Amino acid sequence: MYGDLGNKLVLEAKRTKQLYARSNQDVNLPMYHEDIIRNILKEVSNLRKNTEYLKEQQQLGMLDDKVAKCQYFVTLLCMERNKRCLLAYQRLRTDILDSMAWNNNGLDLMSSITFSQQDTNNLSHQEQEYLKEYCDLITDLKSGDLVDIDLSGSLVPPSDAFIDVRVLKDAGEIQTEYGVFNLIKDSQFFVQQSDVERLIQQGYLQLI
Amino acid sequence: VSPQQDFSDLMKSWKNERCSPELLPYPHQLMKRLLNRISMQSQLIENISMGFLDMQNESKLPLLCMETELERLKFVIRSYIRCRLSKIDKFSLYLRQLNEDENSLISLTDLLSKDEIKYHDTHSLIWLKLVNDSILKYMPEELQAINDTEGSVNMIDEPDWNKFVFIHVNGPPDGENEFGKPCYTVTIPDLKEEVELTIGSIYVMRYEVIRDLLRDDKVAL
Amino acid sequence: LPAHLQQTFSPEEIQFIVENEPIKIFPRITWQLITTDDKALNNMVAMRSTEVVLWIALLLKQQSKCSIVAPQWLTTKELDRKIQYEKTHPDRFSELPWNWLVLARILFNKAKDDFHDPIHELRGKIQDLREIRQIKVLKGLKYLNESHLQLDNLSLLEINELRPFITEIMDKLREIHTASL
Amino acid sequence: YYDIDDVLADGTEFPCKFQYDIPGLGYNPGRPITKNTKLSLPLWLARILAIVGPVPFVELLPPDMFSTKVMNAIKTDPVALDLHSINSHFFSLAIKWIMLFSEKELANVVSELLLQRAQELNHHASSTSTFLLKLEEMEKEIYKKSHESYKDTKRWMFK
Amino acid sequence: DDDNTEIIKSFKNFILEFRLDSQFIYRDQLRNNILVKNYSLTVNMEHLIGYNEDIYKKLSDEPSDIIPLFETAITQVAKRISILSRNSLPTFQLILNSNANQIPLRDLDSEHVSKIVRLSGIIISTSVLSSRATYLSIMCRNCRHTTSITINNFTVSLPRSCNCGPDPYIIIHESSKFIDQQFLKLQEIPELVPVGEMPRNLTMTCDRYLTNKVIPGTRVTIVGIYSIYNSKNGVAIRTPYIKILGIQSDVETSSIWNSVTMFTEEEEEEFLQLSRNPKLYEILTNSIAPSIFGNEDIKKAIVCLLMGGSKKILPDGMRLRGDINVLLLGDPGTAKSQLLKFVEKVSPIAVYTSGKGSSAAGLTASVQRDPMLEGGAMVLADGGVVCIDEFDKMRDEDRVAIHEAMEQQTISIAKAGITTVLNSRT
Repeated sequence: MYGDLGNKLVLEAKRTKQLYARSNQDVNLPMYHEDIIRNILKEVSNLRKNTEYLKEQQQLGMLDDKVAKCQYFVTLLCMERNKRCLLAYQRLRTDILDSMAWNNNGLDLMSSITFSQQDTNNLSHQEQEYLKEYCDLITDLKSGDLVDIDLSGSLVPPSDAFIDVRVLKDAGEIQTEYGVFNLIKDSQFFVQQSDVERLIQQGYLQLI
Repeated sequence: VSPQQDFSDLMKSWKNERCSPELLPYPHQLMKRLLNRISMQSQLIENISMGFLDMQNESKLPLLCMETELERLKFVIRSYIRCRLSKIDKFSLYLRQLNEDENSLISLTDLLSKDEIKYHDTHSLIWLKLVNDSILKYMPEELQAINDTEGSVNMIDEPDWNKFVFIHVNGPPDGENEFGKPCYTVTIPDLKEEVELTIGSIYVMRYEVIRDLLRDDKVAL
Repeated sequence: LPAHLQQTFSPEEIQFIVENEPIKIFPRITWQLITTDDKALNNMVAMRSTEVVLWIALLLKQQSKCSIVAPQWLTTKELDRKIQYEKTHPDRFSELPWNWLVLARILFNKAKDDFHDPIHELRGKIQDLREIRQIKVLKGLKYLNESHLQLDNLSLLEINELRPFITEIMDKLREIHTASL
Repeated sequence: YYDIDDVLADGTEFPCKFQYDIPGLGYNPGRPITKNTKLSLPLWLARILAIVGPVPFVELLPPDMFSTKVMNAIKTDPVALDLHSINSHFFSLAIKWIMLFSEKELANVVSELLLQRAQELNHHASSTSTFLLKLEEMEKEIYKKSHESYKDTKRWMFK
Repeated sequence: DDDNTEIIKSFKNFILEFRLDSQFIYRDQLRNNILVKNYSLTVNMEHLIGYNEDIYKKLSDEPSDIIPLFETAITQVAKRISILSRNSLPTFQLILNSNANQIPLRDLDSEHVSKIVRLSGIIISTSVLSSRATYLSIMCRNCRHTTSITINNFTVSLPRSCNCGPDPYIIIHESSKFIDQQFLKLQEIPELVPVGEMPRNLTMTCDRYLTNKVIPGTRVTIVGIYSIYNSKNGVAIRTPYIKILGIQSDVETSSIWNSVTMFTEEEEEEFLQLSRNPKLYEILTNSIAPSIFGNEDIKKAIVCLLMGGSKKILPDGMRLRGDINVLLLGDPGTAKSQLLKFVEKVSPIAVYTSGKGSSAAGLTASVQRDPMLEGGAMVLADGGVVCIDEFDKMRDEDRVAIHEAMEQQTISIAKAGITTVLNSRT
């Protein structure tokens, strides 16, 4: 009853791992809960308020009682508990997030971060600032190499090395890089793994 | 110094990396001569591909071969570093505590890449900055610092040296460490008596007992 | 962020690895190329065997410009001595190329017409040697203790399939026991 | 720690009675809590109250889950025993309580139970039925990981 | 019996060498079946007839003399797979489901007797399990001959030879291995071909791993042999039954019925996606009566009914209940009597009984004795929804039972030597 709201919150955190697990991974997190954590923050503010109040009270009334220690001990733990929840949730949220910023940006010619992450505005803007700052953070890693990378792509090794891509209602032709593949619905291109990696992440290509 | 050897060591590093529970030294001496080498052949193949059209009013094979090869090896390191950056993402705090302490070897220019160090500090920074305007406002006075309380704990974890890793024992015999009956190495676990180790057979154990064998590359993972 | 798997290798990645092993070939052909790690070759002579890395043999086999040799250990008459030697030492896993599963998948997709008596035989043999060996692993897995195991000679694929399991419940098992002293 | 299983593991209630009186009850209008009151506490706070004192603040009365009836029943047929009903956390939990009370006796017991489940879980690692329903959450997670390695290695086996 | 060796060699060669490109479907069907401890195999006839036409030529000729040589043939294979040496391993049941040509129930008349017949009908009720025997030891009353009889399938008298006589052989039940049996009884589907007459029902014996595979009332398609048993009731007049190998329910039908407390992940996913709807309540209230027009208060009330409520076990033994009750009372054209059919459909476990109880079914918990709990609305419906009509027209004695039940959820029966208090959470 004392610290249990955090147990319920992480209990809810678990569900998103369930949705990232088997899964299938489309992202589409329901929302970031600002309300329930606001409840948590009001509860914890309550706590630390009574804490400094009693911290004033030992200075006068309690007179360093053996019992007093407990309040600064036990209730202190509760602060930690909320923290233990609040970060555990939060890191989970960054884990479901940064990976998404990894596997797709997105990808050639990134060329900008847009239309991605169906959560969009529904997810908190505090995370989105972190996010845009994070893909800005990875742009520098993109700028050190000189591989070339394409780090974002090709998690799965090339074979061999030409494939066949079947158009999937995409228009097209937007293939400007390397060559004008001239995208055309209902058209399969007997194209090398090279531009396939880049174009498959977008949603144009279908069968590898 | 041979290319093939740098590659075998690249693969070796890659496997040892994805296996072990924790981070390994950043091998710049090699990885940089490969980061120069690929910049060379990627320019070279585009040059020979462009010069090829001049004899055209034959065989695309060595070009296709070459290019496929380059796709393979440009995959390898990209897995490597895309992995290490993850372990940095998990160990950022631990590494920080490892940096503030004197002993023994901190990040420097060695333990992490000159590229990786940026990733580390910036990620760390923007992470602290995220959690700062998110849940610490509203900031507990004892919890101001991110570090051990202790308990529980936090992180600290996870330099976990006891985790199990499949290991396959390989290395040149002098006939150093071979005590018989078959061969090297010791072993001497702290909790248990030696097995000890046989070289033609893979033996799963803790990462800590074998870390020195790992350093010597006397056992593959 | 590797996502999957991540601690264990991917089934594909172990083929990505094994294709780095060299094996002999029979080139139909009679530039350069230096490539990087190959070291080979002077122009390959037709009707002459030579040693090259795998992924290139496979590559040149798709174009059917080269005929891969069968490994001396891949034969049914050869496998017979191996299952015979395996039934009779229920404890040890015998002697394995260590890639044999993955070469058994790879060389059968394309090269199949090159083998002498490939049909309905060897696949029957290795699907078997990949049976009794697997159950022998599950019955050798009861003896689990920390920290030791002899997995002796065992395929890379066989390692990779059961890895998360063993190296997880070893990390629940050894975890109480180290910590209870 | 950050993983959800641990922070959820600390959420579980234990029957721990107070060694001492503590006015300023945070649970209601006592105001103090009379000595030797039996109050259920989650593990997170109760964990260091048994250490800090040279007499500790709490007795640590053994949880109903660890009742010697249970630790006996798990020595018969673990494979048919239902863990998911009792807590459901066991290994995530029991691992803490074995260190907290420093009990040796049951190590040898649970160290056995977890082999006996697993010699069964390599059996459902091959490609459920009812059984998957009675695993402990964390154990269950390991089942995902194994089943996925196998499934993926089979899907690689052919085309 | 070198011929049986010749047949079984062909069955082994059919299991070990069969290739669908390139996995061996059967051989792995086997392993993946022994590990879960299923001890069964499902052959797909099309693969069979693809492999050899011959063995299917004989298997559609004299099935009941062959199929057990196929059982022993496959269990002799699991000996070389599941274990290795140099126990005990029951001889697996094979379940073969295949397309062929559907032979409707009315069209079964002789002539195909002992020839495998695929067909389709709605199961009426499932008979209570009883064991047949598989392997039983036998000792003589006099010379004490110890005989282990392997009884096979598919009645069989005991051997009289080691005065002695006439039949001095006792069944040792301490060592005898037993299997199970079911007895489905299936009424052919109402669409075809009832005409003007009541549809016939052929009695079927499921066994081993097909037993309890099917909830009564679900459409199925049985395969099995067709055969006849005696059962004195002349002359001679032997009566027809269908042995089943093996049963396959219609699409899907697993999950439902057969819906356990567990489910797949993506269902949690899409549920938790539905919990995020602002109109969620309001869209649900539109789901119930697509056909029924208006009556919105009722329409919502059903919703709040199905979802249960606060349930409290708090000490003392008193427990408060959920969830509520609903009265639709009013003149006809209210569609309430149809609406109930709907709730009956939606609710996870539901029993529509308009009575008085009907027809054979009593309305309440009732003690009846086994000639060698009788059932009712409440008991069979426990832990969920019960639908009642003509609620004013119900009998007195059980009316008492109801009005005592609905509040405390428990019916209490003091009749004769059983005083039990049994639960209705309905």
